[PDB]
Amino acid sequence: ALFTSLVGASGLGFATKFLSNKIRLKPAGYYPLGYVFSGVAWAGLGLVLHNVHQHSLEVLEKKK
Amino acid sequence: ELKPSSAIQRGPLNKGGWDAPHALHNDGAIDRYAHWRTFYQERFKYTRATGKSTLIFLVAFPALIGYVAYQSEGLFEFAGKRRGESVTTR
Amino acid sequence: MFLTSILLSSLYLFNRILAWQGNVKHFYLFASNLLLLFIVVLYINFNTFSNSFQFNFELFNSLNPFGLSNSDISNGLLFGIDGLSLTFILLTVLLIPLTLLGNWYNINFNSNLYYTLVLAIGLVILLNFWALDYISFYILFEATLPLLFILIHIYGSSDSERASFYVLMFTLSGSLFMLLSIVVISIVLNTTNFINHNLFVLSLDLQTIIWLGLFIAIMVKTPLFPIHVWLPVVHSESPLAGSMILAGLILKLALYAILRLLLPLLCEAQILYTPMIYIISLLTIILTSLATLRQIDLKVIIAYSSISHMGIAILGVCSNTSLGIYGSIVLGVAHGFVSPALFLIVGGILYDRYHIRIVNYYKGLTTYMPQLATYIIILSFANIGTPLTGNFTGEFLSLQGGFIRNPIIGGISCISVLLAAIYQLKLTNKLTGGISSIYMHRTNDVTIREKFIMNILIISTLIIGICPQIMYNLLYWTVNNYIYII
Amino acid sequence: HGPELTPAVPFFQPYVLKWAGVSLGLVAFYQFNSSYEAKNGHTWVETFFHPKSRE
Ligand SMILES: CCCCCCCCCCCCCCCCCC(=O)OC[C@H](COP(=O)(O)OCCN)OC(=O)CCCCCCCCCCCCCCCCC
Repeated sequence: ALFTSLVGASGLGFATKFLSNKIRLKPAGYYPLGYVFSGVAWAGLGLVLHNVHQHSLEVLEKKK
Repeated sequence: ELKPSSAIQRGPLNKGGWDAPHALHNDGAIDRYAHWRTFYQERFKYTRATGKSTLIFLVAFPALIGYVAYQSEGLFEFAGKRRGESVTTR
Repeated sequence: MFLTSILLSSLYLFNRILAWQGNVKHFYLFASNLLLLFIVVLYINFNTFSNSFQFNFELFNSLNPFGLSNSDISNGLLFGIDGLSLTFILLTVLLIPLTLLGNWYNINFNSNLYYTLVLAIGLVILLNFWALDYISFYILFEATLPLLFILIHIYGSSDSERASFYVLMFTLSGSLFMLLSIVVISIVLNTTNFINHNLFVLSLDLQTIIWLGLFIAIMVKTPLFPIHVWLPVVHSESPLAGSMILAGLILKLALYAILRLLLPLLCEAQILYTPMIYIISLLTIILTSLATLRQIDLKVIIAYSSISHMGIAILGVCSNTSLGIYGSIVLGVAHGFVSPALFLIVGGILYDRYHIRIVNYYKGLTTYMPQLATYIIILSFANIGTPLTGNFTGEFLSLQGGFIRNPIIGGISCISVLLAAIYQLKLTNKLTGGISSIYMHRTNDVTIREKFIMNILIISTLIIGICPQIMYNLLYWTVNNYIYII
Repeated sequence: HGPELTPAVPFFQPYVLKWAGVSLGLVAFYQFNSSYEAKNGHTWVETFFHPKSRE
C-alpha cells in the first residue's frame, strides 16, 4: 500500500526533527512547524522510492 | 588564546538521594583477600601443579570420556527384555 | 488508518505522562503488564490440535515496507508461533514486569534510561521467540547485546567495565560463527525459513561442517566447557534486572535455538556427532558444578548453578528421544523461575542492605530475618531438585532421556543430584545458621515487594512441580517434531 | 505457672484472607465448571475458546 509507505517515511522525518532538536539541547517541541517540514520532505522521498519500485516491477512484468 | 567559551557556567555532578548509614564495617583483611581471589588470573603462572591439573582436566579426562562415549555407542538396548537374550548389540 | 491512530494516540499519552509525571516506571509497568493480557488472549485462541503455525505476519516486505503484507512474493521478515515457541513467550511475559519491578526503590539516578533499557531488552527477547527466518532470528539474537553492554557498563556494581566488555565480546565471538553457518545455508537453500527446512536434505559432508558453526555458537550462549569463562563474571558485576533477565531468559534462548535451528535440518549430522555433545555436557556438569565449592563471592555461586542446570538440559534435547525434549523444556521453564528468585536473594535483597557480596561476612541470618531464611531454604531446596518443584521433573526426565541414548554417560551424569546439592546446601547452611554476625547491623525485614516477587516465583515452580502436565497441551507436537529414530 | 502471655493478635490477617480467598475461589470455580457434564455437556470456559479450524 502507498499510504502506509508515506506515513512511515513521514515518521522517519519526525524522528529526524526530534533527534536534531535533542542534539542542540532544545526541548522536544521547539519549532513545531519544523516537524511539518521534515515530514513532508521525507514523505516525498517515500513517494520517489515507491514510484521507482512500481516502475521496476512493471519492467519485470513485461519480460514474459 | 584557545579556551572553551565563557558561556558555560558548568557545575558539579551529584548522583542525588539519601546518604544511607553504614550497615557494614568493612574488614580490610577480608576485602584484600577477596580482591586477591577474584582477580586471581592476572597473577596466575604455570608451575608443575598447574600443569598437572591442566593435563588432567583438559586433556586426559575429555579423552577418557571420549573413549567411553564413542566406543559404547549403540551397544545397549534395554527396552523390553527376556532371559538369555542378548543384552548388547555388538 | 485505525492502527495508525492508535499509535498516534498512545505516543501522545506517553508524551503527557512524561510531561506531568517524572518517571515512566508506572507507564512501563502498565505496558509490560498489558502484554500479559494480550499474550494470554493469544493463548486462548491457540489451536492445540494443529502442528501448524497459527499467527503469522511478515514485516518489511517489498510491496509494503511499513507494515503488514499479503502478496504472492515474500522477502520480508516472517514471524509466528507454535507450542514450543509459545511456552517460552509465556515464560517471558510473566517475568518482565518482575524485573521492571525488581529495581523499583533502587535506581535514583537516570531512572528513565534504566527502565527503558530493561523493557527494551525484554521486548527484543519476546520477538526472538516470534521470529521465523534464519536472519530474523539472528537480527534479534544480537539486538540485545548493545543494550546489554550499556546496561552492564553504566549501572554495573564495580569493575563493570570488564563485565560489559565480556558480555559483548564472548557472545559476539561465538555469534559470528553462527552468522557463517547461516550464510552457508542461505546460499545453498536460498531460503531463510523455519517452515520448509524439514523438506531440504543436505549432503552429509555439507551437513557435517555447518553443524559446527551452530554448535560452537550455542556453546557460548549456554556456556559449555571451553566457554563459561564469561558467565560468572558477567553476573557478578551486573545490576539486578540485567542479571534476572540474563539468567532467566538469555540462557534458555539457546535451549530454544538448538531445537529450532539445529535438530530439524541437521538430522543426519547429529547422530554421528551427539557423543561429542555428551562429552561436553558431562564435563560441564562434572567440572563447573565442582568449581562452585571454592567461591568467595555470593552471586558467582548462583551463576555456576545456572551453568550446571543448563548443562543438564542440553543432554535432554540432544537425546533424540521423546522424554528428554519435554524434560529440557520443563527445565527451561522452571529454572527461569527458580533462578531469578535466587538473584533477588543474593544481589537483590542482600546487596541493597549491605552493598558487599563476599560470603565471609554473612552468617546468622535467621535471628533477625526469619522470613528471609525461609526464602533462603525453600528456594535453595527448589534449586537442588527436591520433587514437587518442577526442577526435579526436568532433571529427572532429562537424565532419563540422556540415559536412553547412551547409558554409561547417563549413569555417570546422574551424580549431578549430589553435586547440585553440595554447594547449594553449603551456601544455605552458612547463611542460615550461626550467631548473627559481628559486621552486620540489623536492617529491615524483607519488604512487601520483595515478597510479592518471591511468592510468584515460588508458586510458579510449585504448580509445575505438582502438575507438569499443565503445558503438555502445547508441547505434544514438538515432542515428536524432532525425533529421527526412523 | 503462668505461661507469660504476649500481646493479642487477630486471626484473619491479610495473607489469610488473600491466600484462602484465591484458593477457595479457584476450587469453587473448578467445581462450577465440573457441574456442566449434564447441564451443557462441556465446561463453561470452553465456550470462550475460539481458535481457527485447522483447515
Ligand atoms: C530491531 C529490529 C527488529 C524489527 C523491528 C522491531 C519490531 C517493531 C515492532 C513490530 C512487530 C510487532 C508489532 C506489529 C505486528 C503485530 C501487530 C499487528 O498489527 O499485527 C497483528 C498480528 C499479526 O497480524 P495478523 O495476525 O496477520 O492480522 C493482521 C490482519 N490485517 O496478530 C498477532 O498475532 C499479534 C502479535 C503481536 C505480538 C508481537 C510481539 C510482541 C512484542 C511487541 C514488541 C513491539 C515493540 C514496539 C516498541 C515500541 C516503541 C515505540
